[PDB]
Amino acid sequence: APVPVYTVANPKNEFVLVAGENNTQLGFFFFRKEDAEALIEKIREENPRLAR
Amino acid sequence: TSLDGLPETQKYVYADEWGFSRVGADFPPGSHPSLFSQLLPQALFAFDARAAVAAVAVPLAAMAAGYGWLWYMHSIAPVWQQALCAALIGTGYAGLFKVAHECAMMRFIPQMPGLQAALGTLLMAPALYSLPSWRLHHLHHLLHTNMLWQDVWGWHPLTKVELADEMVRSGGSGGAAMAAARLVLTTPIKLFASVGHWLRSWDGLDLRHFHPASYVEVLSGWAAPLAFAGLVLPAVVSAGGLSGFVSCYLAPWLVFHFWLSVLSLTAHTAPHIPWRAEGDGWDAGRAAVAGTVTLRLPRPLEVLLNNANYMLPQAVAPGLPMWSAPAAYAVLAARLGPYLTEASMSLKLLTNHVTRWQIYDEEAHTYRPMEEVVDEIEADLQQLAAAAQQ
Amino acid sequence: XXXXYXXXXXXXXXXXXXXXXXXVHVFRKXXXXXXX
Ligand SMILES: CC(C)CCC[C@@H](C)[C@H]1CC[C@H]2[C@@H]3CC=C4C[C@@H](OC(=O)CCC(=O)O)CC[C@]4(C)[C@H]3CC[C@]12C
Repeated sequence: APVPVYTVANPKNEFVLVAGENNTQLGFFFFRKEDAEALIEKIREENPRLAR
Repeated sequence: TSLDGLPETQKYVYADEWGFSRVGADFPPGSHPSLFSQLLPQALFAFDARAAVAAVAVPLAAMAAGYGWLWYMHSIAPVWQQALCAALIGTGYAGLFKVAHECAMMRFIPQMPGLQAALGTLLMAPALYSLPSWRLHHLHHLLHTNMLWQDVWGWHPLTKVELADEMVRSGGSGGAAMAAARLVLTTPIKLFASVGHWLRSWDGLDLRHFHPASYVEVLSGWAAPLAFAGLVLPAVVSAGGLSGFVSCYLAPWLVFHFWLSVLSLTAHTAPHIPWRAEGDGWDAGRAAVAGTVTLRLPRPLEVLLNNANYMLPQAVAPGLPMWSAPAAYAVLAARLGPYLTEASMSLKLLTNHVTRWQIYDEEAHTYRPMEEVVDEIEADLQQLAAAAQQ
Repeated sequence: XXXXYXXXXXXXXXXXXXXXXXXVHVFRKXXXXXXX
């Protein structure tokens, strides 16, 4: 418990997944908020709805 | 009228020179608009619920569509998408405001007067307007149409004489009022001068202009705008911040005021329509029939505005409902044909309104550009200074 | 399981094929989905 991780989600408490080939979807957990920040600012450049 | 007896050739060259389609001949004096209410079939006055619900529901649907889109893409959209949703919302609200103007003159649903009063109040509030004061100013306008020095609730023109007086008081053309007039009636901001109208309502918030027996009714009228601007304009801001304000309220507001101002300004202003003083040849029927211009729009725009351009019919038959205004016009165009004036909304018309017809001089009884007029009257200032030699 | 890493840009490998180019570039061997 004393060590946390960071994730990016919707407002409605749902993980955002990166589906690739053959509808296989990958999640993520980052030990630093800069990583989730990079993920979201990459989401914004190809979808502004989810990133907003 | 200004262009009296003269062949059709000069009429039509003036017409296509100014952008009008059919110019007008000359109406006899000594009449009244309420006369021609006998030329109308009696079926035009009938009430039907179909057109009523259609007129209250189409602009509501346009507004809802614009808002659903705009919120679905709140602030991720570029400026042109914002402009287009604002234009759509402004036009939808101009339609609902025409409905409210109908309820103010008591000719939308006369069977249920309490309901139509409540409906008019509700639809007028979001524009920060009062229903009783609106009724009063519109009646005062109908009674004084095109009367010089008296029609203060319409596009009263800036005359040459008052301009000369202000220039003699200012000691030059650089004062504050000078530059104010300069930018208000020379730039496209003129197409929004209706906002000035908005500020002249609330007659100083002064209950000393009205008849005492009506105080409670007038006060109530002022409390519906305020309540809006006191309960709803906070929420909007608090829920969207400055941007969420300027895109959800201020831009539709500016579009609505564009519609209001352009409609009225085109309605009662043209180079061949004179502004006679009182006692000096002002005639009621002559000013309400010959001194009116009918604007034609595409039928989608018309059905979105609830036929808001057809103003002549409801000045001769003030009880004529809103959905019978197109048809009725077709009747009058047959009998009053040679006297009416008509125009189509095009770029040339607005360019002429902005750049050419700016000052009204009564000696020539016509409109002339502001700059040439001011430099001419300034050259006559120099010549009277030379005449002031001794 | 885990994901192999190689700090060349730091390439990676999963059991798709990430490449956290220092930014991000989640290659495939396109983040339009949401959990349920
Ligand atoms: C602040 C925003 C978000 C909400 C809308 C506010 C309006 C309801 C306010 C702001 C501007 C106000 C007007 C600004 C100017 C005047 C003139 C003022 O009276 C005078 O100036 C009288 C003549 C004189 O002082 O010489 C008070 C009424 C009125 C119409 C005000 C009425 C109330 C208005 C429309």
